[PDB]
Amino acid sequence: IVDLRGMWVGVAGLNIFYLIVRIYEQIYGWRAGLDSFAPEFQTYWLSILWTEIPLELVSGLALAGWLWKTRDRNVDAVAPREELRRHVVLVEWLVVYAVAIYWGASFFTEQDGTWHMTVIRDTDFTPSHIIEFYMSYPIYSIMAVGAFFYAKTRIPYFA
Amino acid sequence: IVDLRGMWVGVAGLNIFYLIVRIYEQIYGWRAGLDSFAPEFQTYWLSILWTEIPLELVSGLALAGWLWKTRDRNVDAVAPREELRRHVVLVEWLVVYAVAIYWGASFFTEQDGTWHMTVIRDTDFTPSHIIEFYMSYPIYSIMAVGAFFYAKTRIPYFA
Amino acid sequence: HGEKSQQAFLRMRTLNWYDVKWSKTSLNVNESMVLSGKVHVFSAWPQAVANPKSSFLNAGEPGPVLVRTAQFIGEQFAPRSVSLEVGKDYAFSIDLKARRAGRWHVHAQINVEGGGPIIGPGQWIEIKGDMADFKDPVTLLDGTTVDLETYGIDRIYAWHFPWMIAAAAWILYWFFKKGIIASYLRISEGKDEEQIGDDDRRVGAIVLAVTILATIIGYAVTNSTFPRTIPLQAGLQKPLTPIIVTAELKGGVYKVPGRELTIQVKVGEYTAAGLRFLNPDVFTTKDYLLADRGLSTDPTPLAPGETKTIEVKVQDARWDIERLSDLAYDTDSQIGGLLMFFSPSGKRYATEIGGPVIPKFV
Amino acid sequence: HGEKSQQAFLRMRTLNWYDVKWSKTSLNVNESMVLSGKVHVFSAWPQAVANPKSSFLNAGEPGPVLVRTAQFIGEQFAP
Amino acid sequence: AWHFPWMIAAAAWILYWFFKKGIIASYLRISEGKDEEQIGDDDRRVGAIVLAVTILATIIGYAVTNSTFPRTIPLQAGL
Amino acid sequence: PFHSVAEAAGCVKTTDWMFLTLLFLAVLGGYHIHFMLTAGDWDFWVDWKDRRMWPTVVPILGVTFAAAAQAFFWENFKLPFGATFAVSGLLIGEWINRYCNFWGWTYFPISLVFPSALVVPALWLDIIMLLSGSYVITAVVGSLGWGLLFYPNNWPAIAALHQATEQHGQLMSLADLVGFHFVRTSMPEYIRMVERGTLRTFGKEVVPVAAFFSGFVSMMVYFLWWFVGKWYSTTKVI
Amino acid sequence: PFHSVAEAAGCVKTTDWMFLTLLFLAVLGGYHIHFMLTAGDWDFWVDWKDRRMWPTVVPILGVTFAAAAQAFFWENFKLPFGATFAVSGLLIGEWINRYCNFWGWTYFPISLVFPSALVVPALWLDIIMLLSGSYVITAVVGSLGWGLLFYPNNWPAIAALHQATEQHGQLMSLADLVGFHFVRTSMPEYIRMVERGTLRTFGKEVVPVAAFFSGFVSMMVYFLWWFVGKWYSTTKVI
Ligand SMILES: [Cu+2]
Ligand SMILES: [Cu+2]
Ligand SMILES: [Cu+2]
Ligand SMILES: [Cu+2]
Ligand SMILES: [Cu+2]
Repeated sequence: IVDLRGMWVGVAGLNIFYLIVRIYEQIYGWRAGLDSFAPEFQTYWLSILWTEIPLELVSGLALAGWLWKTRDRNVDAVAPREELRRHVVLVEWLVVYAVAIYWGASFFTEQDGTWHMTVIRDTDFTPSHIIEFYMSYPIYSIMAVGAFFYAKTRIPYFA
Repeated sequence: IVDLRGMWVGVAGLNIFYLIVRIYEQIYGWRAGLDSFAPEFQTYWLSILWTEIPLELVSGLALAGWLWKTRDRNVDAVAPREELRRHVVLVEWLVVYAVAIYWGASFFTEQDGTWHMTVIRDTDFTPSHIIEFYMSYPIYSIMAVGAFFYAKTRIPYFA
Repeated sequence: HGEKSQQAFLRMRTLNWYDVKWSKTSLNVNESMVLSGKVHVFSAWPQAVANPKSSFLNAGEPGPVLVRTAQFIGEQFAPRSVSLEVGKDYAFSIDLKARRAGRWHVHAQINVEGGGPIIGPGQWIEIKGDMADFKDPVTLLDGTTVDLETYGIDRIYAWHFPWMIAAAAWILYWFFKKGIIASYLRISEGKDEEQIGDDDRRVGAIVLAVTILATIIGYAVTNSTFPRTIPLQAGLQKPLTPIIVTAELKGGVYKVPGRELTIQVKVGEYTAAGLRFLNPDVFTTKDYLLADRGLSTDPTPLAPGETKTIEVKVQDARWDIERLSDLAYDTDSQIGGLLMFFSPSGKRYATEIGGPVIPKFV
Repeated sequence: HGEKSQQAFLRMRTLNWYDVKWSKTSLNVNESMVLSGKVHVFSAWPQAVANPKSSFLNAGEPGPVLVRTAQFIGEQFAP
Repeated sequence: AWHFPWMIAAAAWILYWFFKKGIIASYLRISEGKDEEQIGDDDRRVGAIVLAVTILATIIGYAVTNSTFPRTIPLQAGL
Repeated sequence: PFHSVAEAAGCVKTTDWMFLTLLFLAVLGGYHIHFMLTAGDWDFWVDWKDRRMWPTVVPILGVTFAAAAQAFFWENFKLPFGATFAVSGLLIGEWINRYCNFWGWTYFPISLVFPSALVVPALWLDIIMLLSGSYVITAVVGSLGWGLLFYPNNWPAIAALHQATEQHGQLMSLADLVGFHFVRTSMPEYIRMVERGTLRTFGKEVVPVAAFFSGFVSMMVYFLWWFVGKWYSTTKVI
Repeated sequence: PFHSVAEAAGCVKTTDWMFLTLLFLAVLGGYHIHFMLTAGDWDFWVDWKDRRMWPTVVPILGVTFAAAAQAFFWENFKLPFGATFAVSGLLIGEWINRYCNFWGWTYFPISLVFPSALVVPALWLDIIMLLSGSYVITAVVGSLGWGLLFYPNNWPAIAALHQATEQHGQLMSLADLVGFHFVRTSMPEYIRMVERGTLRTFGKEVVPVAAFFSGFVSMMVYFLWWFVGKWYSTTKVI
């Protein structure tokens, strides 16, 4: 009673996902996704696009639903022990949201700066360009929409 | 009791100093300090530099010390006659501070504009350029740091 | 009076100053002198500096002790800029006139508004007498003979002052409706028109009409201190008529500090920093801005119809004194300047240089 | 229809207009006419005005009462 | 060997300043009346030191690295 | 309090008088120093004293001071001695520096260099102010003429120095030539801002002290904006 | 409330520790992403690592973060662990992205690319901060050196890579050449702003929630302005 790492699924379920994504972009994008007119691109690369936006909409709304109808409802009047316990959690998300950002700011945000300095740009659909402008930001944009969406409906003040 | 010209030392001790400085810059700077590589410059001119900054630091701090530990301390509760008497003084400094500015704004501030239009600039260490950017402003920058430094510790309100 | 404090690099690739002299040397209170010069505009102009498309030649007169009767540059005397060309050469000389006492160096410079004030060689001018005299005249078409160094100044004070007059006319005058304090509490304390109200207002209302009516005057009377007057003339004239050996420098090295510089000019003298590097191998000099025992060559002569992979050695003091070993800093390490080659007789076909020289330190 | 109100100075140093004529004089509802002209570009172009590097010839048609079948200038009809 | 040994003197503030109680233990440790518990002396003079240490330990680089060559040029470029 | 009514009145009409200066010979400064950098010396060389380019700059720029200075003084002292209070400062400020310096240092013809007249406008301002003491009104009208007046005002000091001679097959104005003769140089540097947004500021600025009460009443900047007459006071150039 | 004093202290020193990160590995981001676009990679290619042009940009730009970040943390926690709190972020942020990416992706000499040193300044800041914990003071002084220090600081990592060779009758710096070798391309696009002033913002920004209380305390932007020393920290270019 006062929770542990609900961050398990978090940090873990992310650092590996994201990390890996860096591996997968090591291969294909750099031995297939090296030209938009080259098929090996639109199958073993440009694939992670109509693959990312889909999710980042159902996901965006995902937390919208679950994280909502799963609110104290009869909130406000609540267990004074529960409040500084429902934060332990709130102040947990913004920690995942935390690192979450780092990728969409200190990784595929500056990785797209080494990419600029390689290819004479094909489309705004190159690798780093695909996992940034389209992935990373929307990637955790959800996180946020939840780590406040949760906090407004599962905590007093935020009303 | 309600003071006279504490401005004696003030206006006087300044108008002559400054004035003179204009005379000294008539000679040397214009018959020695006319070239930074020309020795007659770094002795009978550039001399008034490691001569001005030194002072304008000890002076800056000068008022800092004296003007401080020389405060009513047990101020606030004070002679209702003394207040509108300690201003007579306060409102005296800002009068020296006054003219004081004029030099660092309407003199060696625009005199450096006639100088620009003479020499094909040596360094930012020409005459007018030396008594402005380095002298005049810092020159009375102190005044200010005191005419408020005094006023905060020797007067109520300013607390 | 300038230079030195001008990273060589550019100073040595913007304008090549040769043939520079001075009419007098001791003009007096009103005697005219002429700056004498022919200058080349380097071919590989430093991208740093803007295109010398528009620029101007001038008096390096620390304080105007002479004047400006007129100028000469390109094929014209011009008041505003002119247009030098990337490679061609233009002659020039500029009329002045002692106006003030003293004895100071006087440079001739073609200041380029396109990002730069390049100063070519100059020479002291012992002007004598008392500025107290001097009178630079001229005459408006109207025939009216006027003295410039003192025309109209009267007009000014006679108008550009009699307001710093109607100045106190508010200053003091408004220390009647009680100065500060007597006006401040004279303010918070309920409504306070004590300052305003009527009177006060109509008083200014007057001063206003007085002032303005006493202004239609100036624009009317001063509209008669001439009847016909022009704007201010200025702009540019695309014109500019130029004047009317092959260097390469493939290989070069210089001191750090020293006072030497080598070259491998394959195909007389040498200028660049407006500096002279005479080929003493043929000279008898006719100051601090020029090298007597200048250029050091391989005495083997180059005459019509021939060729050589010649090597040149530049050596003298003024190459350090006047700041040239400065190529330490200066971004583009390259160099620049001229090559004053003469006829067995003495008829100089002149080529330029420009090349990436390499240094070697202490 | 313009000019006059064009400080001479420049108007007299930007473009030299010689050989100027006009095809018709009384074209009707649909008859074509041709502006006729050869023009010189002064040599000491007024720094005031920008370099006539890019420009265009045209119909001083107060309100389009004619049209524009095409143009001729330099060695080309340009849009 | 240098562009790192500061990401070193990095923790030198990071951790070190989790001594004067991290957040919370510092926050309420703040609103609650005046709170120099974080500051006061000690703490201050401690940095005052680190500062002088750091800077004095910097004149080094500019001196020793002013000898990892004696003569060096700018960056060449232009046209 | 104050002792006898002959001191209580004394250390008043004197601190009050001695006071008036503090303001002037101090605001002046902070003002000129500005009007300089702002009015790029269209108030310096007769050769820069033209028609369009010039009476379009000084006009405007010559106010976010002559303005607040007004709103200042007139406000807390319904003392229509403001708009003009400013000016003089600049004039007696430059006019000073103009002599001795340019003149007595690298002597310059009091002709080539010499400030522009402003005293006039100031009045047709501090006045359309006095009468009708409201903002907006003093802004629209006032600001308006404040610029139209400009040039016409300066005609005297300026007019005459524009007659023309023919120097070598070319035409120039007495003015122009005065600029040809007696030479100088460029601009020619910059950094000019540390000394400004530093100490000279928040080491003089703080006053304040922690609590408001201020000369931030310079919400006169407005006054300036409505100037759009000065940009009118232009098309008085054929 | 909290249960036993060994949880009440627990789910504190832990939420507190776990907390400290949230901030860092999150502010960092929002910071780097910025310092990137701002400092146009004068912090990227040694060949852009010069004298004037460079230690004039990063200096300034490298603050409206390292600053508020300070005013932030130090404020509500009189924890002089701020100015530096920022930096590291950028360094450990870039320094990371620098390796693996540039290096392990289209391998780039850890030489040509590599961030600029800042740790130093940060200190001479977070400190002229600690001692004398007032704004203005920490602004003038602090900001001042914060820039002077810049270059001198980076001398180590930089100095050496400036020795010179003679490549084909021309001169270049170890640096320069490193830039000649191992090639790349241009800039080369832009739109880069939807994702910013969109959702990533007011879909994370709102917090708020309707009521104030905020990190709008970044009224440190000020802190930056007084930088005019960084523009000084320039003329340390002969
Ligand atoms: Cu991109
Ligand atoms: Cu200056
Ligand atoms: Cu000289
Ligand atoms: Cu000279
Ligand atoms: Cu017509």
